[PDB]
Amino acid sequence: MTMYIAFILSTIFVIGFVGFSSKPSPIYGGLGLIVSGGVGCGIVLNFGGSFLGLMVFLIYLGGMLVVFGYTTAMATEMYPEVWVSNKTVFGAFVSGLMMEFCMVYYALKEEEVEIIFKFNGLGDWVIYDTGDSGFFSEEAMGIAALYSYGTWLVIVTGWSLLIGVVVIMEITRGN
Amino acid sequence: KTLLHKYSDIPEGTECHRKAYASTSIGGATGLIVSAYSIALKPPASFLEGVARTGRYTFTSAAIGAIFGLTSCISAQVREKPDDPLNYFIGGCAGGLTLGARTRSYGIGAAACAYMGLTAALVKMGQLEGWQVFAEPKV
Amino acid sequence: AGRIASFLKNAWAKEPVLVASFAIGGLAIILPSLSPYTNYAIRINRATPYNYPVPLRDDGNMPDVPSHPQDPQGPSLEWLKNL
Amino acid sequence: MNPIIYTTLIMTVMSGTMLVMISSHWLLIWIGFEMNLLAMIPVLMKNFNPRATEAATKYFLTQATASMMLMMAIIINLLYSGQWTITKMFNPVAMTMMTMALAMKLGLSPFHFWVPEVTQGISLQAGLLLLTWQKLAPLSVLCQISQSINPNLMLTMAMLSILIGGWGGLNQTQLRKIMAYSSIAHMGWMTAVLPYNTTMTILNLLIYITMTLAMFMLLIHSSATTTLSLSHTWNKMPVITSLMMVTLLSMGGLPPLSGFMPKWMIIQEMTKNESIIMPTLMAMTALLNLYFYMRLAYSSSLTMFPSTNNMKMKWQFEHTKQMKLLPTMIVLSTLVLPMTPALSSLN
Amino acid sequence: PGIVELPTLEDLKVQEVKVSSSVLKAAAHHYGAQCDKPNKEFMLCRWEEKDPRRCLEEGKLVNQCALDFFRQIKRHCAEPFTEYWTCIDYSGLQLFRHCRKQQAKFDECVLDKLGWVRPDLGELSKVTKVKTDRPLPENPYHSRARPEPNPEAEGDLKPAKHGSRLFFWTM
Amino acid sequence: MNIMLTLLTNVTLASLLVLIAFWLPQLNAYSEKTSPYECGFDPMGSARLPFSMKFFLVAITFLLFDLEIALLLPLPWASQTNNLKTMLTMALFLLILLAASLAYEWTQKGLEWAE
Amino acid sequence: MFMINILSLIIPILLAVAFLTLVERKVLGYMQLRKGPNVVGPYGLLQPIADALKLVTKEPLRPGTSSISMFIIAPILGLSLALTMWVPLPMPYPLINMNLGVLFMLAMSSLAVYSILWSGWASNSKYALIGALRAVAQTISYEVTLAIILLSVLLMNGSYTLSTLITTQEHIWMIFTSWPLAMMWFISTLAETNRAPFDLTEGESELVSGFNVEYAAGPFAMFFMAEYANIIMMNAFTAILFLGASHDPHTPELYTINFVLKTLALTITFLWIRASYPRFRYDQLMHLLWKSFLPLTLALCMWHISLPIMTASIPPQS
Amino acid sequence: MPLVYMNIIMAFAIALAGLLMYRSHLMSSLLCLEGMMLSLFIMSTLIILNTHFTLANMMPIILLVFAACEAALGLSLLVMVSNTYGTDYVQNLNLLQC
Amino acid sequence: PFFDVQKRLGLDLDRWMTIQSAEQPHKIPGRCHAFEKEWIECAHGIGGIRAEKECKIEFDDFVECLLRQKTMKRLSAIKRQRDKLIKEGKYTPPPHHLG
Amino acid sequence: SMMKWNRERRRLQIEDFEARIALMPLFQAEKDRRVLQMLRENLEEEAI
Repeated sequence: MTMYIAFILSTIFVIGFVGFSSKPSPIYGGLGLIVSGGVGCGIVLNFGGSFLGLMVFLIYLGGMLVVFGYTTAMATEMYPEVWVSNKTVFGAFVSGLMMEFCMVYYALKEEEVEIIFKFNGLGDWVIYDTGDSGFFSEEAMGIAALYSYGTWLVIVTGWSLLIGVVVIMEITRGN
Repeated sequence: KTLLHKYSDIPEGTECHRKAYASTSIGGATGLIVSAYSIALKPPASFLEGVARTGRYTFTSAAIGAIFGLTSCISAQVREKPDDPLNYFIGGCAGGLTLGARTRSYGIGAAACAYMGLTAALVKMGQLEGWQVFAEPKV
Repeated sequence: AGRIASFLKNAWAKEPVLVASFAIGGLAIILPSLSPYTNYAIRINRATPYNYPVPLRDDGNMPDVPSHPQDPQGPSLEWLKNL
Repeated sequence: MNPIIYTTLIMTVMSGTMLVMISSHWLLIWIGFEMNLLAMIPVLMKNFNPRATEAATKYFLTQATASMMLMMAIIINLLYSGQWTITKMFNPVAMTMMTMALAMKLGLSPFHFWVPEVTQGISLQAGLLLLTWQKLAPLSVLCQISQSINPNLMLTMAMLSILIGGWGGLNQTQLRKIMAYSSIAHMGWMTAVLPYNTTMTILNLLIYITMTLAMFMLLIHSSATTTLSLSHTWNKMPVITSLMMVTLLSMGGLPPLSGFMPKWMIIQEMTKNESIIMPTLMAMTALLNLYFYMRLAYSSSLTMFPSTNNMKMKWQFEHTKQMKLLPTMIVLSTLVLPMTPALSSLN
Repeated sequence: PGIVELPTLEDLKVQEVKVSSSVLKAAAHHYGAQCDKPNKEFMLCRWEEKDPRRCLEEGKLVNQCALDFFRQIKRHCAEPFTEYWTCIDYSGLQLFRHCRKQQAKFDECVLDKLGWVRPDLGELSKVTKVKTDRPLPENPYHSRARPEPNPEAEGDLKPAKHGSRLFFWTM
Repeated sequence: MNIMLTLLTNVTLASLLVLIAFWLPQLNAYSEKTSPYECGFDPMGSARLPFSMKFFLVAITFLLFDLEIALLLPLPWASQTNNLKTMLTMALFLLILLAASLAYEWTQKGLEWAE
Repeated sequence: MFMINILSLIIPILLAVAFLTLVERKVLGYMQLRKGPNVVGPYGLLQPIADALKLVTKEPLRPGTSSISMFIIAPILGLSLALTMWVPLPMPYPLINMNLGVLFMLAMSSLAVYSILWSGWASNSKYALIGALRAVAQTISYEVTLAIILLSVLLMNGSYTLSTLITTQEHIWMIFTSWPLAMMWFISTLAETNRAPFDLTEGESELVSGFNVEYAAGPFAMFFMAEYANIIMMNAFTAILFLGASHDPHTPELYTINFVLKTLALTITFLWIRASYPRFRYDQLMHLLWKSFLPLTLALCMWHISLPIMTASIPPQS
Repeated sequence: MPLVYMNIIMAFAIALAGLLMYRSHLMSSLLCLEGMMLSLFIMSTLIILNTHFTLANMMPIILLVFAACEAALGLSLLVMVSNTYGTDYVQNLNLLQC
Repeated sequence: PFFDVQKRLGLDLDRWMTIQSAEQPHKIPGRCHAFEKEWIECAHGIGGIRAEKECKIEFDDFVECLLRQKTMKRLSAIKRQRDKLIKEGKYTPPPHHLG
Repeated sequence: SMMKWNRERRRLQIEDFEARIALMPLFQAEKDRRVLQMLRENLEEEAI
């Protein structure tokens, strides 16, 4: 049902998170990350972070795009791996999908839980708050404050990208 | 952290079935720990021999873990002075000889009673006095 | 002088793109200060009310703020109506 | 690395580090680390040998992972507290979660693995930057959060660092690996006193910094990385190897040299906190440090070693290089014991 | 950790303005000019007391004035308002732009019949003072006693007795 | 409601299109028909060996470029602030820095292809 | 009835994508002293259906060396994005009115490349990898300015909502105010769709067919719609972005007729450009954009942020 | 604590397990390096939207901007892992064992 | 900070965001501005050590405001009760909870 | 032309927002009663 739709969207985020963390062929992991990234956009989009969801979507597609180019450039093998072919990644795959299965069952069955922290499974819909935003979106207006309140953050971030191009040329210079 | 807490509450010697049962657990428990790194840093070759490395290390740690409990057990009741570190002097290092026996080397086990016989004793006046290896930052 | 003008001319011939970008890019930094409407631009942003003008209690000695959102006293923005 | 950009290569490392001391916001403390991290990699490959690229990468995965754990420790604290200020953590696991990460930044626990490994490939000059400067930033965070660190956590990881750090030193012949294990052991020395008093860890940090400064100064001046190549240096420059000995004595902490005061003051403060078994244990284990200092000294100046004939070519020329400040650090890191009360200036 | 206090059902009973969005928006400007005294005192109490349960009665007062304003708009200028609010209603954002013609008829109607003035742009957004007689909330946040400050520093700095006093250092 | 309904409808229609495409047309496979195409002759044999492309340097820079396009995206909402003096200075900083990063990226070869 | 709307936004587009193929054949032919398809029905109006049935009843080739699962996902991913990226377009009243329309525009436009990416990899051939990686190279230069031009033009619109674009363009066309950006946007929209001077990824004369070499029947037929549905949608994006027509609040007919005509005029120019110029080289393409385009974007974006503040002409946010 | 915070936290947990527990590809490892950014980004975005922390809404993108910087320099470490060793598998780089 | 310069030279670089009760764009209050207002002025200049005991019963009231930990426990207990008599069928919800 | 039109749109936005704030007190006056009514019904039923 759509009532625990966020419960679902959270899950396939981690099944995709598991799939690429099982270290399959590099581009296959790229697919495993993007499905998680795509559904990961859904979770934060559900909570109201429309801009945050779109940006984590947009640039991570750009981030994963450049990853694929390098994988087939100098990081691919003449006999590529698959999630099933190698038993090691197969073992990593199967371990991941039962790890969530046994746990989300336990969390949903008892709804109190103990592991690391205490978790009331109940429903993520509960903690939404009776608030009105007026004629402005908080998720977008707060980010807009970066250029009026976060001048130091802009300076440190902007500076860092500049060396980011310096290092990306410094270490690739090849003598 | 409860496993060694469930060893302290049991008095030394008396209730030996419980005392040794604890002493077996803490002993062998460290075995999986050391073997975990031993497998980790020193690369094994197969799952069969991989658990074999855990085999001996868990075999020993359980052994010295077990024998320390029972050898310190007997001295605690027959001598009726548990609060005296000779109970863990012969109680502790006897396992070191068996640790030497477990590695088949009575030579290193000969040097075992020099050291395990010592450190086992030092834990006693730690119990009796207010010795704390990890002192809370009081000042 | 002659070298500088020639270098501009050599640029404008060899490349028309970056010089155009550098020129119009250069202007985008300077005239914002010289513009006489930039102080008006902040006033427009300030004028637009997104939150409520929460009323305040009376205790006397407050001629500036009005007692009714029609009284002559108070901040008025007929400048922006004509602007 | 182009000289002009090589300067700003190091500038952002310093300012990226400086961001860690001066910020009061957790994200900024987080930001200061990768700015240090991202700019620390290229200088490690300034020579750009296959060993250098080898050395840099193991740093990257180790350091990036440590910063990755650093991030959640902020987030869980934020989730459970809602503040970014650098104060005690309000959730125990987040505390232990940070202390685990900052150690990997620091090479305290078995994480210490990456420290000797990267030091070999990166040059002596890069090592001079690594074991000295790359430790200031994690220490500043630990000093600030010292209120709510688990005492049995920090002590255990400190005890091991002096344990493996001293013990791993008794196998090496390359001076860089020996030096890293020495740094690893000193890493444990400061961090043991971290919960009790944070003034001492600065004091031992300072003594460690100047001594490791002066130490590498001598190594560059001798231009040697293997004991045999260093063993030669008695011939060309006996003064360099003569002072090589004396600072090696400050390594072991043998009084009346400077190196005693860090160990001395820490033991005093710890004994004030009724921990006597722990300081005694590190006191014995510090002898392992001193042992490979003595052997390193033995092959340096006590006993002459076989030289060559083409080295008498070297007698004609001299060091056109200098770097200023070697004369100051030898003095500051050997004769400063009569000035123990000056530690109160740090307070 | 205590009780929860909420006035019973009979207390929060009042007929509400049952008009829709477009009706309210079309009359909003004239509604703001006319019924501001109940509005200003209600929301001033809302911000001061910081608890609706202690401000429900002012909520009753604002609804009644909203009633009377809407009651007289029906009695005299019924038809021109009907054209206004239905023409605003058609637009998907209730934009005032597509209703100037109907607004003109409504504006003059209330200008002569009910004697009203269209609030000028920016005029209605002016912050205002309200002469309410409600007492000030002494502890709006229900704050408790605060911890006393640390023992303050005083006296003059004299030389440390016997200097450093650290180990054998006599000075 | 509407958005995932729109998303679900589109993937469904696509799935049917490939389904009837891949099933209906009365297949006949004889191995060499499935053999890789190599412009008329046989493949030399690889296609998974590492295709070393020469725009690697321009590749990562694009990632850094995108990281800061996300930074300068909130400008439409940033312009509706009360401190345009600060907002204008910091905004122009990003473009100046972005040009500066490209300028270094340009002048020190960089953009040029590797041959 | 929302479902009826969904099909009413899918099927009418699909026939529009179908007839673009016939129109392109005839437009290209009549710009060639040729006649174009005119035997399949009257005036060749039956030609798309003739090709329609042939492809879906064509033998769908499965290459043995291909990775099958990734082989089939790419045609699905290509078509699914093409249709779903039509949904925020403000045809009079947009089907999906979202405050961040153009950001969603870029997201699935960036997601589109993984179609040619995974298909290029899965085909397992030399020409397959050559096309896919040059597709990276073509599209890697491409998003950096596409965002900047979108940001600079919209910065005086007011927000990222596509519906309010009409209100901004109520008085004059957007192209009058940002024609230097419009030419540059138009080249990139000509470029994002891998069309006319920038069609390296296909490259008939130099890569036989590029990524599409091992793609037949419906899997090919699907690839054609994704390419051509993106052509119409991107031109429609440009039409609203720069040539926003008048919108009567009571008769959406007026905007719909005007908007469609603008899309048709722009799409013809895509065929117009496709006939005339030769094809670039993927190195020159990257050099054209990151050496000449991108520097102009930054300054033009610099101009388009300074301009609203200096003129006290900032747009409303709501 | 709700299940949304739960399942995100558990997500970073196996991201660590993926990260340090290694395999014969450095790329796949650095894939998990930028992957664990997802959890922290999504995790962080959840709180400050939930707490209406308007100022801290820029902290995700600031975090996320620095995120690919690690990947950016990470990929450049890969290429001369390839330039000098041809391949990527993490066993040929062991000359520094000495 | 370790070496406090933000205080020294008198310029704010990161304090503006450190807390959620600080001034926000267009006065958008946080979820727990009331609690963070009270907590901050409770333990201010009194001492970190002299904070966890006295500014306690006010601090968890804030920590509950963020997480609704025992508040969500209350809802889970009530909803758990619903399942255990609705199936047993003693009680039916009033029409207010249907329509 | 844009600079004139944008300012006119700004003029409307204040006009739109002014109608919003004038109507706002009634909206706040309805919201508190509904939430208090909703809290009551849960609590009155909570006794059962």
